[PDB]
Amino acid sequence: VQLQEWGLVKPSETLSLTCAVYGGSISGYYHWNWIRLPPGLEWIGNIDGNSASTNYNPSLKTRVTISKDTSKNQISLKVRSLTAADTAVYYCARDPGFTIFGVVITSWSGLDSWGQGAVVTVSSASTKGPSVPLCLVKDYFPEPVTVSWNSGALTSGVHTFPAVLQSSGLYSLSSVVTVPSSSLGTTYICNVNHKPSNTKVD
Amino acid sequence: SIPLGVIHNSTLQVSDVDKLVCRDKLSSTNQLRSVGLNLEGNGVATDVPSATKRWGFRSGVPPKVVNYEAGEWAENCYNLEIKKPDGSECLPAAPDGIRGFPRCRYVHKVSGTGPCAGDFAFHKEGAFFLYDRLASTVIYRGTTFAEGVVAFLILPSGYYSTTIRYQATGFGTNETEYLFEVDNLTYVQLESRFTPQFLLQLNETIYTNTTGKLIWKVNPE
Amino acid sequence: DIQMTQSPSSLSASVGDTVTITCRASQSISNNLAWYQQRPRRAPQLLIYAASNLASGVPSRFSGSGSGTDFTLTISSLQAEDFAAYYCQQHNTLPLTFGGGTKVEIKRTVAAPSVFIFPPSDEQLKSGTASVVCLLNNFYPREAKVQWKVDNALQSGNSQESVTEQDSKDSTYSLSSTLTLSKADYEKHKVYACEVTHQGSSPVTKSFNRG
Amino acid sequence: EAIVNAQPKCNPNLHYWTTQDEGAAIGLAWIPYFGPAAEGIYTEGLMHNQDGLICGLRQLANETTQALQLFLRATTELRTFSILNRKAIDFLLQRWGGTCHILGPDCCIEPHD
Ligand SMILES: *[C@@H]1O[C@H](CO)[C@@H](O[C@@H]2O[C@H](CO)[C@@H](O[C@@H]3O[C@H](CO[C@H]4O[C@H](CO[C@H]5O[C@H](CO)[C@@H](O)[C@H](O)[C@@H]5O)[C@@H](O)[C@H](O[C@H]5O[C@H](CO)[C@@H](O)[C@H](O)[C@@H]5O)[C@@H]4O)[C@@H](O)[C@H](O[C@H]4O[C@H](CO)[C@@H](O)[C@H](O)[C@@H]4O[C@H]4O[C@H](CO)[C@@H](O)[C@H](O)[C@@H]4O)[C@@H]3O)[C@H](O)[C@H]2NC(C)=O)[C@H](O)[C@H]1NC(C)=O
Ligand SMILES: *[C@@H]1O[C@H](CO)[C@@H](O)[C@H](O)[C@H]1NC(C)=O
Ligand SMILES: *[C@@H]1O[C@H](CO)[C@@H](O)[C@H](O)[C@H]1NC(C)=O
Repeated sequence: VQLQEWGLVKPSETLSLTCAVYGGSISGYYHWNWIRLPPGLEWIGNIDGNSASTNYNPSLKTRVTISKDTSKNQISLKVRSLTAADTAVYYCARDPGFTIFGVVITSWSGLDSWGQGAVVTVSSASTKGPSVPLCLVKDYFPEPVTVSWNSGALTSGVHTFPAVLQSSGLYSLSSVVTVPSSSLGTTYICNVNHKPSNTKVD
Repeated sequence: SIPLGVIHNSTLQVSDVDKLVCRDKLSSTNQLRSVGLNLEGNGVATDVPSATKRWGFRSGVPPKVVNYEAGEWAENCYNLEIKKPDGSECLPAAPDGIRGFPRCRYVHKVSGTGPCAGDFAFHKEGAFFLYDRLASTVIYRGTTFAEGVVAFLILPSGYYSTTIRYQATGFGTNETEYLFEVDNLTYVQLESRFTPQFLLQLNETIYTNTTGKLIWKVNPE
Repeated sequence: DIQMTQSPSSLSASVGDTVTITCRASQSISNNLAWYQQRPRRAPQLLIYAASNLASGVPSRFSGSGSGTDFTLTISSLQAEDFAAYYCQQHNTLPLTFGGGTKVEIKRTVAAPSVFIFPPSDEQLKSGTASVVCLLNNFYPREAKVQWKVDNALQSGNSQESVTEQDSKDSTYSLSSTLTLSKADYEKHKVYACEVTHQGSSPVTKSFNRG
Repeated sequence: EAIVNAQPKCNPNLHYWTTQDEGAAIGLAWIPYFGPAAEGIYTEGLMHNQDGLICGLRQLANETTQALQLFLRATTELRTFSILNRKAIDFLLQRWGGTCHILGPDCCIEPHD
């Protein structure tokens, strides 16, 4: 049913991103597309689940390759194009079209389910660990960062601010939550997980 | 007699012996398709206590089977292994060619005993028991099936499931006592207020050693 | 190849108003279109398919009609959770073309920014680079003016401003102005103030001594 | 004639399963010894409720059940398959059962030339 994605990438390198399809067989009458959105949406390519008919975008003639795998039920995408403008967020999603029990009226309908999300930063900068109280998470690279309060049990009132890139290149944000003044001192702790560097902070 | 549905460019319409026009064109038998749809899409009750209320035994009626080429993915299927209290079976063995329903998510494997005042078990509401591309009117012993109906149309580390074992007492009667068999020595009671995902969370904590058979009862909040 | 443009780029409306988004096409298209919604910090969702049908799990207030070259999406009785970017989509042609996502903004009565100040931490000052945080929460509109007063000195160039999007439930902004400097220029001063100039009585200033 | 969804609920999305009669995979894939098992012969698919089709479909099967049930009680075939081929021939008979001409609605000929 739902889709999850896996994925910094050095220049001229192949950004290997896989789109694993959970809760459903990958081999079917559906299509599978790749979508991205540069900061300030765009269709990348389409691969037919059945018969392996891969179709791409004119602007990406010799710069995109989409492969499928039925064993692991995943879909990989390699980007050898060192365009340096592809530093955006990517997504994968299916579109069942209008398939009346094999009879394919049109194989391009609304994309029903999408992926969880995957951020890519095409840049030449070594990945540096984060640094977390007030809790402010600053001096980290690359983005993004997931901050959870009380292991996710605290969601109301919490409002994390966007990440601003310092002059030193390292990003910096702030995460502050409003709690009753009577509860201050009676516990609380911010839980952070930086998957790019694989460094948990509590 | 039997109505067919010809899909016309947006949706379907019924046209049969009385209704025919030159606009429709059937150039090959591939356009004809018999579709088997599950009863889940109609909003019927899916738990074991209510599903068994729609089945009953009856003698003197010859069973009949019909083919359906394509079917819908079923979430809750049923597999009965009922035997009479003396020890004899109640349902007939699945004949050759008939196999369990292909796509199921929660296969409710009921294993109990009942009076079985009849030869075959039919559907009280008239729905069919869906099997592997075969829609029958009875229940076959130890054979996974799904309730549903059939139509006829004219057209222009992998994915798996999980079975659920049960222990019934007095199957097919107004007085029936169902039991969830989490383990051979640890079983819990059931009711219509239990969802398939809830039972999946039971083993998640039931942990399936001289306590013997233990009957349990849940009182959630 | 086939081009489609969604207009207007910017759009602001109050809760309860009816929004109308248009998406023209360069080439003719059949009754096959789609509309998508993408809330901030969330993956996109399917809102409409085939230009007329609602997706699974969509409230019955996203009305979409049109055919041929000009299509239209209508949101009756806009709500606060509808704050998102809405894009266009093509069908029955290649390549699959999108449109310029129309960013939706919500209108709310002027709110008072709850100003807070957080002096640096003992761990944040041990490395040698202390940082002060001045939080503004639940104010509308986003127009604000936050300045730092470090012992009467107007701090400039060393602050990092960051405004968030309108909250999905509160429909309001939140500003986090952070002043980052070295420990050398930090210990040389005692009081760290932060004044806020907002439309909604007088500039509020929050200070903090050595403590 | 149209169809009205009289069922209590309707699942607009129809996750279906069917067989690919032309899943060739030229080489050695169609051999029963080397082919799939009884479980991997299907190919799934999804059908959105476009223009009330899926809800209008779940009612057609609930209504076909009556006429289909009487048809099964009549025949003695333990397994009935000719139902599809029955309507296939009746369609030809309805249009070519007797004589024909371009004179009325019984026959379908349009010789404009
Ligand atoms: C095609 O689709 C239609 C539409 O769904 C199907 O119609 C259904 O046909 C069956 C056939 O038997 C009927 O069974 C009888 O149902 C009544 C209950 O009906 C009331 O409740 C309905 C459901 O509400 C509950 O259940 C659902 C799902 O489980 C839940 O979601 C709900 O929350 C509830 O818990 C409800 O739909 C009915 O609606 C009424 O109003 C609408 C219009 O608003 C009408 O269309 C309906 O027809 C109806 O008037 C209604 O509120 C049971 O009480 C019956 O039980 C006994 O009596 C039956 C009739 O005699 C008998 O057949 C049973 O065997 C049973 O016998 C009992 O009584 C006997 C004495 O009379 C005793 O001798 C015996 O021992 C026993 O005690 C029965 O189960 C459905 O009601 C009917 N539903 C509808 C909506 O029409 C149709 O079946 C489908 N076709 C096929 C082939 O599947
Ligand atoms: C759908 O049917 C209408 C009926 O007039 C027709 O005009 C239209 O072209 C059809 N759509 C197709 C054939 O794609
Ligand atoms: C049930 O839970 C136990 C945990 O003790 C586990 O060993 C077993 O595999 C589980 N079985 C199922 C069917 O979930």
